[PDB]
Amino acid sequence: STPLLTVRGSEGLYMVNGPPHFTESTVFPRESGKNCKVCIFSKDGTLFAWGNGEKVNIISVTNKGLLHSFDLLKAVCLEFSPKNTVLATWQPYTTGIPNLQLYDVKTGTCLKSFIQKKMQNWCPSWSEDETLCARNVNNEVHFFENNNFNTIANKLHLQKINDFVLSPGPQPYKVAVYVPGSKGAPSFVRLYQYPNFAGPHAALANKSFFKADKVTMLWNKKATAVLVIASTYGEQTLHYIATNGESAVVQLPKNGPIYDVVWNSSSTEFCAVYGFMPAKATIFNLKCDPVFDFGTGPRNAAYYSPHGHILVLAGFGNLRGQMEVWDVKNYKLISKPVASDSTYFAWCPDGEHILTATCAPRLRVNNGYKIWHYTGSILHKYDVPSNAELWQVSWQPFLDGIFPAKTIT
Repeated sequence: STPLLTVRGSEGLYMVNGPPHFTESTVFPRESGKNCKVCIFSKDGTLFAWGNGEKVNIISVTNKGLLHSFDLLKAVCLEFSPKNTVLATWQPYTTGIPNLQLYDVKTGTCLKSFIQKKMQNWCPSWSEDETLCARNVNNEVHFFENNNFNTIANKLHLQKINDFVLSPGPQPYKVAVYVPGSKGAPSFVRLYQYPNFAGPHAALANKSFFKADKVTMLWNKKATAVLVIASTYGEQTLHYIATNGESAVVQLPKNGPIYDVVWNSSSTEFCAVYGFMPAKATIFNLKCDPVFDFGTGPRNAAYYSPHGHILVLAGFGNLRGQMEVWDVKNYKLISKPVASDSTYFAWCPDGEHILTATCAPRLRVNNGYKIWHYTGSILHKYDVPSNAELWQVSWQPFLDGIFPAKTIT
């Protein structure tokens, strides 16, 4: 029942059984994976799509078998809709055929195509239940209901909207929208509940801030709050915006960059990694008060386990790859494993194992991956031969609530 790994590189695409076996998986024939430029699992990990730039294949991971071959589909990017109804595909716009193509997974027919010139945020945003699908079109948000893409159900027009995120979980869905503002005016993030956009008291919340080059909005799993990172790795501010209408600048008690901000899956805590090296890391509660301080370290990244019971404070990029593994139930350091030269980190959905990889193009030497236990043991590793590259390693995803949050003993 352990999550699979997909390994995509010059030696081709293959799958590996998860811990503790790490045997090559018969779910995926290596033969089918040459020159693989893109691959993705569905959110529930039951479907898998891959393309070589000439074609796209869809297989069932669970009910092993090819579902579709799209023999002329030159997809560069792929994403399934959250309940597996749709495979969204993107290729560069040329001339021009609509380049964003949504395929019905059951029938392999084309549900809808759109012009999507920018690769950034190319994919439509489904609600977790797929009852809602939104696109940022001409700086407005267009909403589609029930995968009916022939009629726009609702439009959100608010000056120019540059980005939006839908709240996760069940209905009613909320949306956070980022409005940069007119020249010389402050930016803001506003929260709405779909479809209540009209009237002077429609907005759940508003937080204004001085224009930034880059804004990231992060919902909590309970859809009660958004963290907003307003950024130019230097010069960021962190804003908290709650669906109850409370908003605040988060007070980070050390000058310098904000490297990372992540929610606990509990939705009542978040972690910020901040300040000129050595970076501070702090857990905050919904009052944006410090809950626990990790002091300082060689960190620029934070990763909660899916269950939110373990926190890794890691230093990747230009740092030496130290991963401080914290028990964040007991607030105890478990381990400080070192994943030198890592370009990629991901928790296993089991909340026990960790994938680190070194991939081209971010790094051209020492390509390979390691599977860790969070206690710092190396359970599995693979190094590519000198004449080979690794491009991607990823876990088979699983929906929350399938793997238990195993006690740290």
